[PDB]
Amino acid sequence: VSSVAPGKEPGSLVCIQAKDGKVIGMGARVHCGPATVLVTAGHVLKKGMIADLYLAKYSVSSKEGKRVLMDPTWKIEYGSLNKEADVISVQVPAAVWSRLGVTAARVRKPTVKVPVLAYGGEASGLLQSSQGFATPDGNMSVAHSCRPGWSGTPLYAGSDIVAIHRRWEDIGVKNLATNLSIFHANCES
Repeated sequence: VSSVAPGKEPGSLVCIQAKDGKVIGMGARVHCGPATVLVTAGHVLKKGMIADLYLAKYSVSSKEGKRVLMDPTWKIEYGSLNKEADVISVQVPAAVWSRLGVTAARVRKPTVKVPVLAYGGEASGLLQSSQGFATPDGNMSVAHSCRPGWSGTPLYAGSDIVAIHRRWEDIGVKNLATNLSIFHANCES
């Protein structure tokens, strides 16, 4: 488990913070057909129905975190709050991403066994990463050695994304992540 230098995480990665700064989940901007969407975990987004969630990302110029208030009425495209703990996506205005310097990533459907990095942590400027693999036959995982704020964070193959982190398994420090292949094919129509 490595400690990533400030602002050296993928350009598509965002923290999802509470009003006080508590990092409760992560997300990413992704290309979805002709637009982009925030993609995250359903259970992270549910929390913004009763309180103010904030999209945040570390600024290089300013040398500190920046945030923008999320609007619960931004339209959810893929997924559902009501009855699902799967992946969920949101039409975030491009103006929000522009303010946050977030660039959008692509969904790769891995061809061969490939290394993957997942990111999370306690502030936008103090993130950590975790290693593992993505194999075409189903299974994609990172391994933590020896936390719910990682919820919704992607598994990156370079700057492309292949899966989304649900949670960590009950002891063993292995990831259980949603394969983004149903998401992609939905996006691509």
